[PDB]
Amino acid sequence: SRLIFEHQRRLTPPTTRKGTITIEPPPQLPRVVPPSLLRRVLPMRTEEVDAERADYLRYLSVVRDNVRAHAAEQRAALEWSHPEPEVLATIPGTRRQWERDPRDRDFLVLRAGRHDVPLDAALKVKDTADEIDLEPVAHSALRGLLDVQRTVRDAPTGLDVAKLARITVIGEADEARAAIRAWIAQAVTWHDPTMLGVALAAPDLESGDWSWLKWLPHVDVPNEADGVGPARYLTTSTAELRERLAPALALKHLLVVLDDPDADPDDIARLTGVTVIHRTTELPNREQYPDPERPILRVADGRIERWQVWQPCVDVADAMSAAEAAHIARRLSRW
Amino acid sequence: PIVRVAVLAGGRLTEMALPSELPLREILPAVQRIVQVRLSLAPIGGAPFSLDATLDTVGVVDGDLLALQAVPSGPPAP
Amino acid sequence: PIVRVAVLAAGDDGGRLTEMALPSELPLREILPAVQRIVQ
Repeated sequence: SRLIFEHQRRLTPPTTRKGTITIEPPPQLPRVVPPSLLRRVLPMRTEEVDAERADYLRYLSVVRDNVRAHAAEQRAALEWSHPEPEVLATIPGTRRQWERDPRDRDFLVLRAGRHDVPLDAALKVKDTADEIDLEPVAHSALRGLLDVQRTVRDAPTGLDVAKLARITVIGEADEARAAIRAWIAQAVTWHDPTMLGVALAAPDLESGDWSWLKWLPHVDVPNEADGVGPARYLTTSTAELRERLAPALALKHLLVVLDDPDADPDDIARLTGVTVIHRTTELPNREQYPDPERPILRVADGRIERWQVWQPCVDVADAMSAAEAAHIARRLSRW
Repeated sequence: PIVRVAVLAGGRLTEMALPSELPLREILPAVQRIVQVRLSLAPIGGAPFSLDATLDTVGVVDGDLLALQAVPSGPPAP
Repeated sequence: PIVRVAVLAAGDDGGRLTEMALPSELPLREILPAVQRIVQ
């Protein structure tokens, strides 16, 4: 029925030299004596301090170039490991499909869009002064540097799921199912179908809606045919999906999604990593400062605005379409 | 033993499962009653298959695109 | 209602041109696998 895949090694994109770039503090406002016309009318004065200013600014330029190289490495890696939700149509073929392993820094991380990643490198200066006054035209430059070259511009974000255990989106219907299908495909595509599992419950499953999990062998079961479908956990009842997963519930990671806002949300959990996803109708208003785990997510036009006290947390969201996911499943069912 | 393929009508491709080693004289009414002169199955922009060929020898596997169009007058158009 | 078109792709050394006949009224999102398999 299906072909065979062999565990060819993963390729390595050049990682980050995650060190501690250090910057020398500027000079210390050298005291300038009065010009004194008497000894200035013949035809440690400004010339020397200007020379020193120029030297420090040159040094600063060099450091800026180096940190930009580091930023280039970082964006290169992050683009390599979370491509845009169209290239993934071509990935199921080549030797990079199950290229994610539990030893690798990117594991069970699900891309959702592009915004400012804070440049994991250090950027620490060794300031040792007790409010001594530093030269104005150097300190100004260093300060104006340490704020714009510290955060990478729009970069592939990460909605990691290895330490969330619950995701609950809020907002319009299909805008939600978009980001959901998006990162759920991005998840299944990179990791061995023998390593992580997914579950579904929805009323109109086979209508161009959640049907598309048909050809999915990530939703599979061990030792069961179900006639045509791998496991076809794809259902409409909640506790029924639980029972279909009750033996599978026990590490193969589990990803249970629920297109139903009602029908007893939070009824399996609340375990040790098995993640639940549930689209909700409406929000809490005074949540007790939601834990970074099991958080709240609102879907704007192109934002995925987190819930904190609105901290958009994504400025351009990654959205998928239904038919695209359909063609994804179709292509991937081959190997 | 069974393969689920994307079968075309005039679009509205269907999601159907078919045997692996069966002649097509019987799938042709099967597909004419599932999604819908003689037709035949083929890959998109690929030469139609022999109506008594087997789906496992001509190389059809889960995820493929199988179409419904009339039968040519013999040459394969290489 | 198929149509008969010619396609061009030049990435390795020059290119390759060869005709085809692809069914109309369907999203290219599914033909692209075939035409990629052909000329490459």
